[PDB]
Amino acid sequence: AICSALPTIPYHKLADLRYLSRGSGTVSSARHADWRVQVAVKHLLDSERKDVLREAEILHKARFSYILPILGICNEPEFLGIVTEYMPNGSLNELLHRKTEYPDVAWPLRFRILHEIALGVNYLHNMTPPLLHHDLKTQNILLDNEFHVKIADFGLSKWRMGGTIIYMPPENYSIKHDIYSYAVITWEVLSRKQPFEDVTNPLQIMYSVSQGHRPVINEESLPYDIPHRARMISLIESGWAQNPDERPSFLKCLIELEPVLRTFEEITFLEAVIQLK
Amino acid sequence: EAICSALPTIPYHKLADLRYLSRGTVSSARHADWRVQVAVKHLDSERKDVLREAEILHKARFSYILPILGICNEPEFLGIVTEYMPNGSLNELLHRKTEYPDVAWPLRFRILHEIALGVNYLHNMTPPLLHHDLKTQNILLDNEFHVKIADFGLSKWRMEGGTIIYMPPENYEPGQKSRASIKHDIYSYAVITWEVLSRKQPFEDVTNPLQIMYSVSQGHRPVINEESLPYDIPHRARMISLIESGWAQNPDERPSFLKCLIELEPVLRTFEEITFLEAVIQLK
Ligand SMILES: CC(C)(C)S(=O)(=O)c1cc2c(Nc3ccc4scnc4c3)ncnc2cc1OCCO
Ligand SMILES: CC(C)(C)S(=O)(=O)c1cc2c(Nc3ccc4scnc4c3)ncnc2cc1OCCO
Repeated sequence: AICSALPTIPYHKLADLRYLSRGSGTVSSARHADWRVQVAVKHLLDSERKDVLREAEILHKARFSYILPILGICNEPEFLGIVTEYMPNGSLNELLHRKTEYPDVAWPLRFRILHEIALGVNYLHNMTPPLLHHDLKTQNILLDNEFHVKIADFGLSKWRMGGTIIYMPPENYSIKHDIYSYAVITWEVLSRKQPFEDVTNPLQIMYSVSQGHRPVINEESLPYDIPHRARMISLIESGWAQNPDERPSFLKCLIELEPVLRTFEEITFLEAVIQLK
Repeated sequence: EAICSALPTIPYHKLADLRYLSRGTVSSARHADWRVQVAVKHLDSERKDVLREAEILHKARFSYILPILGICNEPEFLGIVTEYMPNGSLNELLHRKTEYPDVAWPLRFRILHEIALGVNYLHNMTPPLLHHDLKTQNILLDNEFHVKIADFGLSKWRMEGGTIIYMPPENYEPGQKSRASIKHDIYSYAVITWEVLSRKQPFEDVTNPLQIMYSVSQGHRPVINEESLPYDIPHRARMISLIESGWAQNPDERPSFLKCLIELEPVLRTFEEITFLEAVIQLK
């Protein structure tokens, strides 16, 4: 009964428009001339038009604390795009793998990111009807100014009625896809390693995965000093199980993570972030 | 053509660990399915009012506006579910000097910038939304002390009470013109700015509130001197100019939030990013 409409932003209101990246399309940064804030813009064909509008509708409907906030839609004959909040700290991929820029990523912050990814996905799954992301990667887990999570890219997302394959369950070559992706992300967050490092061809990964092989769990990838190592390994191994029926719900995953997050005092999250600056 | 998002209905029984915060009445809880902490603000005429506020919060969604999560609409219970703000209000930050001996200038300037960003957004909506009850009490602070504007009970679409220190003199005897005024929020903002930079209670030496009303209507304002506003305040002259134009007796002489923002942007650029992080750790 209470309906909020997504604003239409005239393209001419986006000042200092600059290229960022390219992929479910091109990302550019800008400032809104009237709102005085920094924004991000994700931008001829008719079928491609419906796709951008579909994504915008999904982001607008799926608004929550751990979902990338949509500010409006650019819907002009000359230009079509999605306006969102600008995320100054990039993606989780950049945080994990830029080891020169980030020598230390403290455990409290790693656990908080993992908790917020699960909170964000759980919300999507609890919607009516449930929304299934179906394209979770470290690349589309964005980080705001204080390194809080914002889930982006709802291009492959589906209402319950390409690129990299390392986050894709073997049966995809389902309400149990996002958990598989999450298990791989957890492994990657705790190891700062690229899954299947020794693999030349992505087909060799697809073959290994279909045979039940997974990123390695040993002392080298996951050192014995990782807080709650046993519990995290259990979560990872259940999450990426060959049998989808054996993978947990996000609820179960969240009930598992809540006692872990309670072991960290609030100031340790602040200290982890200042260490990155 | 319009993309319309519906506000969720939350069954009251999905709110676990419901605990009293303040007195409508504010309670804290956790959503049983979403696994997050929330806040709950809870007759037929009083029903229409809660729904009106919820509609406004849902439509006015922005980075510096309190995010609404859903509505409780049951025969047995009616309330607004929002994100939980762990660091309270700006009032508590400014006046709890034992709990907060220092509040660094970078953080004070960021709060002022975010309040102006939040109000500017409301004023730029179609039709414009005018808050008309801005107080330090309803500028809420999140986990990293970012601003969230709350209380849209007196808010109006441009087409039982408390404090009056943020109210312009022309609004004392209300009507059509008063409810219409597009220069009310800037007056409130000028008083908030003065209060943020001084950490003083506006009209501290005045005992009775009706006497404040008498002074304000004569053109008297909270004092601007070396005691209230020390000479060491960054960008003191510029801030005093903003304050004095914002609370001008003539509403026509008060600036827009755009003008205000354009003045604040060069000020905020003088603070390095780490100083905001340091200001927050100092508060913990
Ligand atoms: C992901 C990055 C870090 C490589 S980026 O430079 O592209 C970047 C992207 C941002 C972004 N992307 C975006 C925009 C609109 C939509 S609609 C659905 N998903 C998206 C995703 N949004 C916000 N801020 C971004 C910041 C980025 O990098 C700047 C810091 O490096
Ligand atoms: C304002 C306080 C700090 C005195 S509080 O204890 O009441 C408090 C309020 C919070 C809050 N309020 C709220 C809830 C729903 C609506 S709908 C329109 N306006 C509101 C305002 N919202 C979120 N978190 C709150 C936290 C509070 O206390 C934190 C500890 O001081």
